[PDB]
Amino acid sequence: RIKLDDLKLKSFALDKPEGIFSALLDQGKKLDWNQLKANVTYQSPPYLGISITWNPKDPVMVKAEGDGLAIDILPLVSQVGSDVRFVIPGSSIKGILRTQAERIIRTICQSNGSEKNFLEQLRINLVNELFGSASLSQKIDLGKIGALAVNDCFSSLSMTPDQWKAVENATEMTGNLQPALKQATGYPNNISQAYKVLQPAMHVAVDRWTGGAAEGMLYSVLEPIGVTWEPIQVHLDIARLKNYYHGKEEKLKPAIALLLLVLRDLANKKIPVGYGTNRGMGTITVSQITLNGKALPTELEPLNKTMTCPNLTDLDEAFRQDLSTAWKEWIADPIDLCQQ
Amino acid sequence: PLPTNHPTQDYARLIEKAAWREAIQNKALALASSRAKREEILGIKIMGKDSQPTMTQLGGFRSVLKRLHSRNNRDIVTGYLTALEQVSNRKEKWSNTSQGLTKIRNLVTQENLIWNHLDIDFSPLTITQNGVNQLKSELWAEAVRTLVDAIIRGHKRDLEKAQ
Amino acid sequence: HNPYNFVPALPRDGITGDLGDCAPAGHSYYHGDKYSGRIAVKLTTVTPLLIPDASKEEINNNHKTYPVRIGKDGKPYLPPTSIKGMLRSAYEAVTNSRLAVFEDHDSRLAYRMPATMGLQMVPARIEGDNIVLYPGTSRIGNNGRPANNDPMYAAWLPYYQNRIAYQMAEHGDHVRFWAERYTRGNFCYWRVRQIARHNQNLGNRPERGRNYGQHHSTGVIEQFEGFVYKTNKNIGNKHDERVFIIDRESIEIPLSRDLRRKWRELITSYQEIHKKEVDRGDTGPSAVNGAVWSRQIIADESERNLSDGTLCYAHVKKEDGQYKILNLYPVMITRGLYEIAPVDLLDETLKPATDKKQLSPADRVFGWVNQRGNGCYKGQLRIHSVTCQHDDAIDDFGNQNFSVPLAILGQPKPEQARFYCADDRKGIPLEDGYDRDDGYSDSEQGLRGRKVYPHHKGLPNGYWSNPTEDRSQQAIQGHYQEYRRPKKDGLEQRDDQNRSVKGWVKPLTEFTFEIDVTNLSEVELGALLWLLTLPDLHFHRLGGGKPLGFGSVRLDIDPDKTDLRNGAGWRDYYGSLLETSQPDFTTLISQWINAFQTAVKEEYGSSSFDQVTFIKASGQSLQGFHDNASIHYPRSTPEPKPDGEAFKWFVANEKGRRLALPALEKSQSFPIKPS
RNA sequence: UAUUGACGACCCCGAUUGG
Repeated sequence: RIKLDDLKLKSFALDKPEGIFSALLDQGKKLDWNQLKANVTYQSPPYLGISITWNPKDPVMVKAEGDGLAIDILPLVSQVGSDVRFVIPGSSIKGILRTQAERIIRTICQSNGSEKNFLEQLRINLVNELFGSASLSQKIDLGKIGALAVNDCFSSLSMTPDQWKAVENATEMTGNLQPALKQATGYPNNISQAYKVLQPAMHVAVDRWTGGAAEGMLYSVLEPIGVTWEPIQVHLDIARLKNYYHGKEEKLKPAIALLLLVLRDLANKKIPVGYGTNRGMGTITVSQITLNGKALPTELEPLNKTMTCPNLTDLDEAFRQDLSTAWKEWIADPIDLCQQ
Repeated sequence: PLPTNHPTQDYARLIEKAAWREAIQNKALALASSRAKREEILGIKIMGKDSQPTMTQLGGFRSVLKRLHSRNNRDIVTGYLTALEQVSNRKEKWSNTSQGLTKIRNLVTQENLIWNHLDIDFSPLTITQNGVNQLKSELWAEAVRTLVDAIIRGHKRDLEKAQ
Repeated sequence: HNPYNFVPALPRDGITGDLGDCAPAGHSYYHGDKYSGRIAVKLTTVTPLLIPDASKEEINNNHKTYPVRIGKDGKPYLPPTSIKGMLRSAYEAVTNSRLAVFEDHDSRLAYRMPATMGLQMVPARIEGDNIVLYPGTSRIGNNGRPANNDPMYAAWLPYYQNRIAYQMAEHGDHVRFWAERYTRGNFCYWRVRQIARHNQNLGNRPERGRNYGQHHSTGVIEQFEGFVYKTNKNIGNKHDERVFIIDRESIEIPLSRDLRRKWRELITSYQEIHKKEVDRGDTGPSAVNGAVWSRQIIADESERNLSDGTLCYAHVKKEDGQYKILNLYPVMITRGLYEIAPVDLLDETLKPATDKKQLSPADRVFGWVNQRGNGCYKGQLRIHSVTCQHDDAIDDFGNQNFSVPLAILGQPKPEQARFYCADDRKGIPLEDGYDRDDGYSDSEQGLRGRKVYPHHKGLPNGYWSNPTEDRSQQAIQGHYQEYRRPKKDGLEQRDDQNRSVKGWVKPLTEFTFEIDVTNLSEVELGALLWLLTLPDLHFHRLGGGKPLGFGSVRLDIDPDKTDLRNGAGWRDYYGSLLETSQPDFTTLISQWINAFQTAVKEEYGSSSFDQVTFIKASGQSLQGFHDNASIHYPRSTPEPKPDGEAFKWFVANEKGRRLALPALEKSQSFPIKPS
């Protein structure tokens, strides 16, 4: 994603002498952008915005791609302009959503993946259209771009780059780590507030005969227990789906229905995110989902809503019943719907 | 050679680096191809089914080595190895290597040793006055990363044959 | 009662059905025949719970202090991993799965001979490539002891007191010497009287020596020649060295490779175990005053190899009239190795899993990683949403500067064969009275299995009250205050051997967590719910300090917040965006428990579920011992005296009745005198 | 024939996929 700022237009009347010499020597007539912007309404194409407001319930992190010295497991961080921030990559949110989407589809079909290779596991109906498939020329191309997109999500907290380097380069959990965490959390005066944000923790494997740590199995995590996160932006290209369904806007309904099921499970905490999901991490609360459709087909207009019920009962029952009908109709014959 | 003050010397510098980079990548991959050479440079070898050390131990080191952006970062790699060496169980994980912990320390510290191993006649690949020393000091950090990465990857292929 | 026991891990050969090994159910979809959903679980504590935050620990004189770990809302934070490891180990027990975490255990463990065993050592050498024996004028009795009250095989060289000088001789010296027969108590020996280096003249015969106390002279005097096997002053009351007498009758045996490996391995044990103490420059074993290191442990690997002309004590017996040699030993009373490495006593089906097909039930439910190669599986279970329900759950005893000192959490030491070894792979305790050697001794031996810390049933009311007071000297209702480190000279023993804690989570605090489960079979789900519905007074064990009684917890289910359905019931749920009912699994819960129990009965061939050994033992664990005997680490004295010389109960046990650690279900209590 | 006395902490991440 990219955005344009500081837009300047320079004009050169190259049909006439003042223009051509201005181009050669006087660097053009300035024009203001605001006048021309007023002349046209911005004609945004059909899309649905999905804003998910959430926080870590248990600690949430993606593992940094290399172990520290003082702390073995560290959160991933990314630069954001001047500062570093913790990050969950969009690929991770996309992946967990795709996983639950696939699981639901196969569950309804009672299909199996135990015998397919990994690539054959990915390729199933509706998720193929939403999340896309690899380009694979077959005597026709099965590959198409995923109509669903997800943004990177960053911590509300930020740090200077050297402050985080002080954590990565720390060596003693009782020692130089504690200044660095007090600094990095922005509580240089108060260790307790620092450790309400980033809390180091120790783990051990217990030998079943002896008790106590199994030799070498001592390790530690920097759990971001208190790091606050910005709302996740999921962005659905309704237009791209309409192409995949050859304009049959009615046939959008089941894929939209699946996506609401994916979000329903997400809001029910059923989808963990990040590292350590079976080991006391990754479970998230969703406080709010904001659905923002622009230039929708009229039968989908009730999507324009804000939801705080995890069961999505804030969406109109008649609309949910409509989708539930089209969903049950597709369940009864789960054709490759993107084939006209 | 060009005189250092010749106006195009800045442009020649771009050509020098590009030619050196590819030559380094090739010659590192040549040396990674030999199971004796991996033992000479890092002490990694295959013995029966096993690798010395275990692949995970290479992967750990490989993950650290990517922080070696510039020669001053030899602190980090030396810091890692000394922290590794202090833990006896982790030290002995590198037993049955050829001196591997010392070989890595040397390669990371001795400015000459990377170039001694790669053994590239840079004379046909340089044209700037003092270009050789300018570029060796420049590229050192990348030569290390290229060589160790090549060795670890090439070693993995021979492990799969034996496994 | 010893504060730990074992549930016997049964070897699982021919276990079929779901309790057997199987390909995993997998994550790809909800199976029509298997169950998934969310279980709500409430945990409440019964004894206080320790949850030390090592990230906040503090150090004085290398004594360590820990505060209670707290979360972002300031409540005590309970790591769900710590819940997981609790539940998993209990689950591994009641399912009798593979044991998920097994460390090295691949070298033979070491032990020490009793002092009686020295009386059947004989002086020995290796000549070229044969061992040789030098019983000399003494003759080897049937048991290996010097026969018929004849004198000790080696002569005794006074060396640290009544020196018999030529400068004092050294271990390599080939020598000629006079000796005198001396008597003491039950035995007699050749006291060296005068000595020369071998090439020199020994000179005239000495005469009637002094009665050096109970070492009484005889005036029976002899001439011998050979070698002085001087070691060092390696115990405080060592008076003498010994010397080997080549001058007289001798025997030889071919040096077996078996005796080579034993010597190498034993000397490896000596040299490596003490490495740190020598390397920091200690002059002798810290465990006793005055002594200095025995000669072999400070020597080089040249001592570790068994080269020509090196000298040993050898262990030999007369067997069918044949003098057969069992071992070579550097010292009369020796360290030794059991003949089998503990890993080799464990059944291959119980060892940590090594392939994707042999995943046992706990490995499938909780997930597994191969420690030796490729292979892994994501667990079918997630614990999450841990919260403390109360607010003031942390027992700060009154002010944050207080901290209670807390016993001695010593390292486990599986060298104690009569505790850790099993006489059969069904986990039968060893027999009492036998020597140590009987331990890791046959492949048909086993290991005692999964260690468990029984509940401290029957504590007195207010045992945890006012914890900073050293009540440890008072048997309040017959129980001494056992968790508190006693005071010495009326002050706190903040030593480098024990941790101290700023507080604990109070008993009767309450916590919630949820368990997410996926694709459980009816047997696996039956097992899990059984652990969560145990009858009253059964408790799980959690956190640290479990030998001291900390962290005992009650688990039960919130049935209205739980939701479980089979795969079909989820197809109905996913089949519509409109709301739909849930099945009342609370009608089925008892049925799944019975489904689990019947699987246990059938595969482990036992007439009732409650008399399967590991089930009975686990229940006995979680219910705790019930003869109202106190639970504490072994010690010679009923009162926990401040020094805590727990070891002398073990030495008393060794010379005494030599009890083994009871079978857990037998609930036997150790006698305070193991004589 | 069985005596001699009393001390002491430990583990620091492990295994794997690297296109």
